[PDB]
Amino acid sequence: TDDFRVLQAVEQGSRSHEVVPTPLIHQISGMRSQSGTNRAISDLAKLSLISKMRNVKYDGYRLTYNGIDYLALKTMLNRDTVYSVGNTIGVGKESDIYKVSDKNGNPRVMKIHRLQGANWMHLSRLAANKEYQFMSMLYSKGFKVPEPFDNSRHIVVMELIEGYPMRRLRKHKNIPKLYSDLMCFIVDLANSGLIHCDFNEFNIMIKDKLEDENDCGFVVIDFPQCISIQHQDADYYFQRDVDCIRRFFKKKLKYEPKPDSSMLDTEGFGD
Amino acid sequence: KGIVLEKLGIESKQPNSAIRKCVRVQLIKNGKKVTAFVPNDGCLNFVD
RNA sequence: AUUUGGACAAACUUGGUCAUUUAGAGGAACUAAAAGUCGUAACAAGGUUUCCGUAGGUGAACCUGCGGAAGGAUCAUUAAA
RNA sequence: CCACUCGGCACCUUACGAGAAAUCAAAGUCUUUGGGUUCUGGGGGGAGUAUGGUCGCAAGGCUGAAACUUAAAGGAAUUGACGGAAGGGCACCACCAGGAGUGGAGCCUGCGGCUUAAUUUGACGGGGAAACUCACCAGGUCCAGACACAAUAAGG
RNA sequence: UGAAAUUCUUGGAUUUAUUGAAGACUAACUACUGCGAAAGCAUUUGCCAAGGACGUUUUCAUUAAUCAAGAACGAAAGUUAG
RNA sequence: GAUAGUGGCCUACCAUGGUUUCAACGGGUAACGGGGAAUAAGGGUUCGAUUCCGGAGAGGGAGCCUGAGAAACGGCUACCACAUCCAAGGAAGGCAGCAGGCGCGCAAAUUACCCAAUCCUAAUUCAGGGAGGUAGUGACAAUAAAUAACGAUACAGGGCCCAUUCGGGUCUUGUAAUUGGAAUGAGUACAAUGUAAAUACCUUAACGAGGAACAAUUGGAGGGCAAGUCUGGUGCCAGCAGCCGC
Repeated sequence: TDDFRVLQAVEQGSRSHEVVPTPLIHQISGMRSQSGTNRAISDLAKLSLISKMRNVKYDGYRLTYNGIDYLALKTMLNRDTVYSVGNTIGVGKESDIYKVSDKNGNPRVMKIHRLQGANWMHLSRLAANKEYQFMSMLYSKGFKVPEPFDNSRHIVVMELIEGYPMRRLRKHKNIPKLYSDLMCFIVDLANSGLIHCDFNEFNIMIKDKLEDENDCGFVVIDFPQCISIQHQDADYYFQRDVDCIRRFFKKKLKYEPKPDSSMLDTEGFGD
Repeated sequence: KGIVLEKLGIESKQPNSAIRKCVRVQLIKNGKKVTAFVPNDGCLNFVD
């Protein structure tokens, strides 16, 4: 409790100034002697959790990406989250995705964000908060999407979903209803006011419950591509979504549309 | 001269963290309550 | 022995006043090498010409009238040498 | 307009001299310390607060503490280290004109992860590969240890 | 007004022109300055009563300097009564 | 009038004076006044209950007898406050004198000896004196100054000149709980001196040290400020403490 509290205090000793000198980490902690502060900073620096910037007549301490997530783990110790860390499935551009587990033993997904001194951390924070709010907007509207657990300042911990992408999915039996689904869902996107331009094969994720009841769903992860309908180029974005669905269903599922697909002028009488 | 009423664990925090060993006394001549330091005895084993 | 009247005048009582030693009883407030709770702790940050007198409303704070001070960073541009 | 003279408000040099310095023709003639005279201060808070007096319709003014607390609070001058100012290079590990592409399929190969008894070990290691190389496992084994020193002897 | 909303305007606002009333100020000129014990003082003209400096071959002859006590004045704001 | 005696000292009758910013009057004092004490280049600052002089008091007030002299406390009387004995009727009391006890507090001695000094009192050379002197207790201060001094050896050096080399002596160190012969008081004590009697001092027969114990302590060793670049433990009572602190 206590060491994590003092590490939270020097976390709160970051939102005061720029690159923090040694005596501010001495005094913001407010600890007893030279021992705790100096040996803690040395434990940080040897684990690369802190770095020394010595700009003339001026010692200072430079926090890298390492010595933050513990506090996030402490922030997630508060919010009942992950206990065990590490299984690499997917190293993305603006996040690194890991498979983790709680005290309860259910596996979850840990997207750490790495987008120094304040701005790498803070822009990872803005990215995590923005994606968490977009996930909140999608789940509040009712879109079938993974359920968010938390957004530990810059690391998003969410659920794991049993799905595999459509590139390894040959076909299903109810192909025209799947086409009506992947038309009406982009219709629902235009009724939300947004167009997800990367509506590709690798986006769409299908969970598979049974083979008799047919009670399943979908997962759509296109977050840095959703564009409002008011922008300059949304017409052929919508048409690229529709036509990628149609060209995939012609190439893979060998299905041509008997009803005509919706245009942007069709969906202008929507939202 | 006075009569010991209490032993006191006073605390000195900054910048020196130490546990000061003191004694609350009531003086005989006045009826005056005065705290006072007692040196060199970590146990206060000579004082009750 | 006793006794009248005087001045000297110790003391005593009655009140009323301050100045106190107290005891008790009534209340109020300050503290924790005490321990747990909610409020803004585990929350965001924000204001930033600075003051002086006076008046007002205030709120966790502080602002607005009237008049002074600089204890505030004079460039250029006319002439001179 | 020129020249002089008083009496002002200001200016601008210097330093003879002063001062801690900024600065000062007085803030000079002060350790080489004395022209006359009025008032004020004695580290910082507590505090221009408490109480009393006095003045006032009121608001307030004048006068004015102590307990307690503390090693600094200050005045002037000096330097550049967290200035998130703007401007140039000058680069296909940058962009535009493009070309070949990767990430799309299968497979080869390096890392991570899992698994194990070991998947030896680093961040191409000349680390190309059944033996070796092998640095890892399952086992099975030799060979240890000098000199000193008490016994033990050539029929042992 | 960074941005915007209350108010007024078809009986006419705002703006334009001709007038009239009220009370307050005294710009530019205005500094490279002046006066006043300070606070303070910028339109004309007049009245009253002061004042500094200058000049003096006028007068008195120490009447002086600084001032607890005491006394006048004292921006702005604020109190009472027109 | 009263007094020893002037004097509002008091009384009768008259006046309306007297003091004051050159500080009256009131208030405070952990204020007896002075000779003096401590500390300084000078000028000053602060104490003076305390050995000498003067004042005042004998639990608090008051009053008085005697006497030249007292408003006397080791004299009396009354009140106030304490307090003693008692057969309950009465009767005695003042240590801010010398000792000593309680209380109080950081804070302070013996219920000893003596009139031999120094003086004083009396009817007086002789008697008397806790005045005073003497001794005890006494690290209040102050003076003087034991806890060792010489040798020889070696060994290690250093220096002086002769060194051509040895070695020829002069010193001075260091050690070696190595050795030698000396000196003497602390202490004990015949005696004598001392003194009123003693104790102690000054003398002195006889003992009295290698002193591995006739054993010198108190505060320090970052800086101020002389002294550690040393070792161990600590580093959960510890970077800590006139100040700065690492």
